[PDB]
Amino acid sequence: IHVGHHTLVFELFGMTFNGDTILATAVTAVIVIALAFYLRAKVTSTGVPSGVQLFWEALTIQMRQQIEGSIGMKIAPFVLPLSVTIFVFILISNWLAVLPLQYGGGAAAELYKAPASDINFVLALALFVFVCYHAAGIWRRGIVGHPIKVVKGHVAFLAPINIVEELAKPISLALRLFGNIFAGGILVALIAMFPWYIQWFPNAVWKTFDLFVGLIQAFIFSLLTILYFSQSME
Amino acid sequence: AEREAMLAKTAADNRKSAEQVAAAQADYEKEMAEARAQASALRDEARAAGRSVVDEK
Repeated sequence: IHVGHHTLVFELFGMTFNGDTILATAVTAVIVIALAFYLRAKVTSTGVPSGVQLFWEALTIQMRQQIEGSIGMKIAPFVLPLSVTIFVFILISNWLAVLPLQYGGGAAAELYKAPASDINFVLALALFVFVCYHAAGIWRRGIVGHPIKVVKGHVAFLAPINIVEELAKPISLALRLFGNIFAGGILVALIAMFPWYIQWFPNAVWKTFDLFVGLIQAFIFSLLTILYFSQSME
Repeated sequence: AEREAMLAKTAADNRKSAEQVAAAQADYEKEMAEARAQASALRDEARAAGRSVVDEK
């Protein structure tokens, strides 16, 4: 099925970059930036909200409710922007794959492959969240206090387990997002092996459900980010 | 914050408009009854002055 082989690969600063993944991430970023700018231009406190205003309001309200119910908004004002940007980034990345941006070589190529299908994207998001809430814990507990609480956790005599669970927080949070989208990239490829007259059915059903799967994955990734922040700050 | 303040105003106005209509009615009635009481006191003072003048004369 020809897994891997990122296209547009180049080399700079003595390291290799997957061009296609960067292009997909840039496309998602520009879509999110366009949504943000269209909100900013058309954000009304007194008027009737636009569609983008309603979308952003619902997302922000959901994340703010999560923060309130897990760790006070006073303690964690900086985590709401993180949750909102994470959710929109992953949601748009996954949903842009629903567009028919794939063709035949004679293997199947795809103009836009979901960036989460690449290990670098999901690993970058997971490690950024990891560093972010570990820094938040350090700030709220101290440079030396925070590691002690992290190792101790809620049960002291389970110290190694915590040290594993902690290292499991990023890894899973990355791979859980990786395999879910990576797997999809294979199915669409696998379904491409069918002839056109029967390819549309499995492809149609798979991508119709992949809309919901990507929505749920973005929601889960953001929710677990908020939960890890609430855990690591107190 | 806008939605919040809008809710707040919808709340106050309705309240304050209701309470102010009630207060306007109550204050009109109070002032009118105070005027009636002053008029009655003035008429009673006139009655007392009349009784005093008739008795003295």
